Order: sequence, then structure tokens, then C-alpha cells
Amino acid sequence: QFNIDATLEDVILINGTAYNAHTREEIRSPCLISRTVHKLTFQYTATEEP
Amino acid sequence: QFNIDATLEDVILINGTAYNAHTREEIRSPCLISRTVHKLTFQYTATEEP
Repeated sequence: QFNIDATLEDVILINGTAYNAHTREEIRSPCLISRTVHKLTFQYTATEEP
Repeated sequence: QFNIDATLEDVILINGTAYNAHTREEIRSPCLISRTVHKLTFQYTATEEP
């Protein structure tokens, strides 16, 4: 759970699946996480290594 | 629930009580919220107007 602090600025999703702390919305790369997803949790994917 | 995005930079607690999204830790002014408290929710206090 990488805290989204003001210091990190921006984070990109190169090739993998990431989830939010609350919604845990499914995301498919390539795409920018965007500041909307406040918290960035994670899970161990199988098909594509994140 | 003011999302703590990189655009806002920093936010201060002048005189009031604020809570985090998950922990909802009790905070009494004056003090800085700090990036640790990631998502800032709120509640209607009575004794001291936030």
C-alpha cells in the first residue's frame, strides 16, 4: 500500500493490475492511475506479472 | 472527504477536529495533519467549531 503523498507526484501503470484501497477497481495496463485513486493497494496477479 | 492529491500540497488544522478515512484518529488543533493521514474525512463537532 504505497501511500500517495504529495512528494511522489505521479505513478504510472506499465503492465499489471493495481487496485484502490476502498474501491479496488480493476485496472488494465497501460494507463495512468490518476489522483482519483487515493490509495494504491496491490495483489499478486498470475497471468501478467505486474 | 477532501482527496489529498498532489495538487493540494499541504493542509493545516487551525482550530477543529478532523479524522482520517480509515483510522479516523482523533485530532485536536492546533496541529498539522501531515501526509500520514492519507484521506481526510470530517464530522460535525459541537464544542469547538471546526
